[PDB]
Amino acid sequence: LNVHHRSPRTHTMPTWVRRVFLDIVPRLLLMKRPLTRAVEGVQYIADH
Amino acid sequence: GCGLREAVDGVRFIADHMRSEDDDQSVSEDWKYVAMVI
Amino acid sequence: GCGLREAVDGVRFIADHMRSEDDDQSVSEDWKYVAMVI
Amino acid sequence: GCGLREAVDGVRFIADHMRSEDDDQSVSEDWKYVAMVI
Amino acid sequence: VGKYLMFTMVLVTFSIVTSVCVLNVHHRSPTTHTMAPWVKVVFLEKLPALLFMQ
Ligand SMILES: CCCCCCCC
Repeated sequence: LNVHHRSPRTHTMPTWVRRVFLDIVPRLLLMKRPLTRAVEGVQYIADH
Repeated sequence: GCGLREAVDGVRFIADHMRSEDDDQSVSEDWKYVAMVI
Repeated sequence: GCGLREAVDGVRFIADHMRSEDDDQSVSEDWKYVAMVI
Repeated sequence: GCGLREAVDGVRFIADHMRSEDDDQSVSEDWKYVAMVI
Repeated sequence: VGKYLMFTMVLVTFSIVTSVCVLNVHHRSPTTHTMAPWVKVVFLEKLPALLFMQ
């Protein structure tokens, strides 16, 4: 439950965690993953 | 000039993002319906 | 004419709304982090 | 020609819709504050 | 064994109180609370470093 509620706002995922638990263990378990103002506003929205 | 191209690109990105979100939400609702049927 | 001014004002208001939403989300996440520290 | 008018109408509609959402969120937060005071 | 059980019940009661306080802190937003500057400087800079939270 602690691992499940993790976000970039509080935690960083180690590379080894990513590699292990998104490549090997999932495979070993037989579970496979599937005007200036206007343009400034539009750019801010896209970036957001 | 470049402002118009950036604006069009941003609008297209917004439209694509909402389309993808709608598709995801629809698949989730299909799963909820399957659970309801069971 | 008036259509352009209305469109620009609406785009600006949408931008301001999104910035306010980001600010509020950031403060909420700060509170969450404080609870995690405690 | 009509496309620009349709886009202006859509932008106005989006802005009005987000204004409405903001008003509703404000009222809900007022009710939450009332509960916390009680 | 009874002494240990008593001690642990006292600790768990304290934990329940602390968990109520932690939950109260967790569900805070600008619409209802304002974060004091001391809260920031302490809980987001100093104490996290002491605890290796980064
Ligand atoms: C061109 C304005 C788009 C605003 C999208 C907002 C989605 C929450």
